[PDB]
Amino acid sequence: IIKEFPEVYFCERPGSFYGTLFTWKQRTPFEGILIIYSRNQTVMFQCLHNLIRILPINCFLKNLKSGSENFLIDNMAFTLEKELVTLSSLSSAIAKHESNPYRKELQREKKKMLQTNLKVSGALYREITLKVAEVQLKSDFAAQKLSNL
Amino acid sequence: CWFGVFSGHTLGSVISTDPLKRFFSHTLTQILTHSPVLKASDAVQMQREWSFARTHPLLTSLYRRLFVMLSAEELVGHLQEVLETQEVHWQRVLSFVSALVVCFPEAQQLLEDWVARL
Amino acid sequence: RVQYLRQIHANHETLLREVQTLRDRLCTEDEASSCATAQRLLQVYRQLRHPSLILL
Amino acid sequence: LLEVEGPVIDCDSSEAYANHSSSFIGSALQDQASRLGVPVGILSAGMVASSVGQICTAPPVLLTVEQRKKLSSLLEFAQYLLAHSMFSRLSFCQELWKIQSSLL
Repeated sequence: IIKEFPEVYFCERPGSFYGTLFTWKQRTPFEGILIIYSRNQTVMFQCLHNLIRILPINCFLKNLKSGSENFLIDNMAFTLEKELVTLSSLSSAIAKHESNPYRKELQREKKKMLQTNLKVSGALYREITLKVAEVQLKSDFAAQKLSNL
Repeated sequence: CWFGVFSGHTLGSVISTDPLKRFFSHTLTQILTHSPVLKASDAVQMQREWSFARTHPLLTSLYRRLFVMLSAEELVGHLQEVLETQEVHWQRVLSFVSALVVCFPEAQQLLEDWVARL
Repeated sequence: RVQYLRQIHANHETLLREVQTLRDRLCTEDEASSCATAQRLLQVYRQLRHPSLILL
Repeated sequence: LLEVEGPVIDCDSSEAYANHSSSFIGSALQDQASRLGVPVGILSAGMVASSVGQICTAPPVLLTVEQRKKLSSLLEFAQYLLAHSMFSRLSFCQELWKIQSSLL
């Protein structure tokens, strides 16, 4: 182990791997994440051979391009929990703009008051659709990093 | 304050009038049906006391609001079916018709229709 | 019109609270962080992207 | 906290009113949660519900002076926690229903 950064192991086995570098971060001591800095791409195969021999039997390896699947699921959820907040803000800002014989006379007046709220500012809708467009952009980016994985 | 929020100017603005109509209809049935005491068919002299001006102005105001958000012939059909179906609180029904007749645009003739049927 | 925007608002505020419970479950490690969550969110994604942003 | 650690408020985790920095308080919750083996969400929830009980008790339906200011600074921190996904909603709701009386 390197002391200054104990999360880095340097292999000193004097043949083919010498100068390989690995790091092991365990998480739910079932799952964990191995990262192999190797000196060419053969040496990364000879390592994944040597290892998948010495694991238990159902050990389900998988290459990661763009971060561990947990992290991507958060990063996906975040950009949906922002988007769907923004699409609520849309309808709420709209629903502020809509609010902004004797009995027969008052009856008809209050009926006319309730038939007034059929309409919504196109300009405001547009302001909000640009705020939303911005977050759709972030969500769709984070969905392509996931659907590759 | 309860009847104030019930007045559907703040609410009718925001709420689609599919579920809101069901809410008001259930509200009317739950006003009429609940505590069917004074079911005495001898509730004749008590019509004078259930006269519109003697019936509480709060009852009257709530009925006005329930008339605003709904239609007259819907209400008449609904009343015909409820009074045919299930027991009555006569206080609320008689106050209610007393407010109905004066509030809605000439539905004394729509009343006399189902009176003749009954 | 308004009926329109409320239909959209309701269809959104179901998916919002759905995602929120999903995020809490990921907070408490109740289900997992493996998959079917991934395949669930990429189903909510598909649902939104079809008529995304009518611009008027 | 009485069992594992020997004989809880934001004051506990931040250590006697050091600062009010959001990132600093986040790292304090991480440290505490590392010690107890509890997820950070449930610590955040418990501490926030305790501090809500405190605020709402210290003097009726409304609370409309300085209570509101403390409450809004606290909830402004809750939103930071929610965005960084360091907050169980459902653990929070349960820990409020444990109060059920102090609340307005």
